[PDB]
This record gives sequence, structure tokens and C-alpha cells, in this order.
Amino acid sequence: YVVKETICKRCVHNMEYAVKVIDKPSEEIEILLRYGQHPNIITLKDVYDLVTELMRGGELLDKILRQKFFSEREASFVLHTIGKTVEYLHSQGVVHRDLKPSNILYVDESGNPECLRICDFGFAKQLRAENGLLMTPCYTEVLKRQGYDEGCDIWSLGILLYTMLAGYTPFANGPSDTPEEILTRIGSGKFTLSGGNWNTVSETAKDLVSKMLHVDPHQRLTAKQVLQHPWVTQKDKLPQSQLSHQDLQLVKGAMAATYSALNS
Ligand code: NA
Repeated sequence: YVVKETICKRCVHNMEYAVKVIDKPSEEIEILLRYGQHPNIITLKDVYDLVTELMRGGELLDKILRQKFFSEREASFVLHTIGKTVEYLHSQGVVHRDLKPSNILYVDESGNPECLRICDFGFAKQLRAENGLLMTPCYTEVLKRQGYDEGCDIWSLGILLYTMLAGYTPFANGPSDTPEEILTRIGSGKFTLSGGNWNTVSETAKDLVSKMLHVDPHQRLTAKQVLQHPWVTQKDKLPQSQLSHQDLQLVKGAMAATYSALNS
């Protein structure tokens, strides 16, 4: 490898790759080695004492809230792509726990949904027995946290969906928002789905967001249940008019602030 400039940093063989250098680690290497093969999970090329595929298309919001023509039809292909990958991960007993939009990148500058990749597994954990051998939800405190952590991966896709639809985040108005104001909004379980831009959004889209962001995490939807919703299944039925959106930096800043509030 011929180590080049930082974006963690790019390299060569003769082809270009990315390298994520970490300070003193094992759970991420294991998830990437057993599941990296998935088209929409970043492929691990090598591990030394980690080499991955170089993402050349930037983060999701950067494309969808800028150049790319973006309507409900396009938003549906994004949720499906990511929803299917998350459904696959949950079936294998893998929870992500950092499924914020900045961890969803494009391999190329095409904006094609197939090019989407979930890129960071540093917060990800595998459901283990105790010995511990790997366990899936299929073979039934550890199981209760997994259920809670699955619902947190769905909630995160819920805020992604909301952002894609509204062109703003459900619980933060900008980077200036404090944990106090964001945490109060989350805890209330209330969010706008009416007025202005929301008035031209489909009733099916509003139905899914409500079900994904539901106050009661028990009345919330599973990854399998999201993908079976008409908004995802019935693509022909969706509006194809450009979705309105706020300034990109403002939206990105609102997301960073939201996750900063949650991680605290
Ligand atoms: Na892959």
C-alpha cells in the first residue's frame, strides 16, 4: 500500500482504496468479515495490526438535498436499499447503533440507490449467547437490549425518512439547537406532519413516518414491517415531483446536534 491524503485515509495496491486507522476494534472487524459481502455494507479488503472500498460519492443528504432529482419515488428506493440491508443485519443478530445519515455513503458520483453503503460499524454489536456463540433472533437482559437496540435502528431510519420527505430533521432546527431542546422534543414523541411542504406529501409517506417514529417503541415497526408498507412496495403510486428542502449545512448541523444529544 502507498498511503495517500485523508478524506480515514486513501491508499493504493494497482488500485485505490480507503484505510480506517484506529487508536488503542474486534467486533467491527468480525461484522465486516462475516457481512461485508452484502452489496450495501462497505466491503472489507484487508485487516492489519483496516482496508475498505473507497467511497467517491459523499454522504447521502449531500447528494439527495442538492444535485440529484429527488421526489418520493427516489426517497423510496433509498429507504428500501438501506431498510433491506438493516433487515438482513437484524436477522443475523447485528444491531448498528449509529445509523445516522453521515454513515450512509455513495460509492460513485452516480446517485444510483444500488451505490448506497452503510459505512461505520464501530458502534455495532452481535447478539451472543455468553460463551459466547453468535445468536440470531430466530433462536429466541441481552435479548431485551437487542429489542431496544433494533427499535433504535428503525427510529434512526425514521428520522432519515422524515428528513428526506421534509427537507429538515424532525427534532432539530439547526446546529445551534441544544440537548435540552432536542431531548424535550424527542421525549414528547410529537413532530410536524402538516402545513406547507407536508401538505403536498402522500398520506402513505406520513403513515410510515408516524409508525417509524411512534412514541411507544412497542407500536413501532420492525425492519421487515417497514419494507412491507405500501410506501416501499407500491412505487408506481408515489408522487414524482421534486421535494422541497432547507439549506444542506443547516440540515447536516441539525442531524449532528440530534445525535450529539442522543449520545449524551
Ligand atoms: Na459489500
